[PDB]
Amino acid sequence: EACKFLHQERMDVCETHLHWHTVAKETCSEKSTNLHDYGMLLPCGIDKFRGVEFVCCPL
Repeated sequence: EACKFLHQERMDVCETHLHWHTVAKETCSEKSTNLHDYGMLLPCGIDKFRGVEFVCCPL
């Protein structure tokens, strides 16, 4: 098993770095992996974003 690169965004709300970091961490965990790195997508407003791309790696 190698690491998996994933992209998740949404079109209904903008959210903070904390929210997106939380999403990435929890998504990796749901797939039996640990988040290693991530970057937000689609900066919105003054301090928010509309998605995250991230790399989940083997436990």
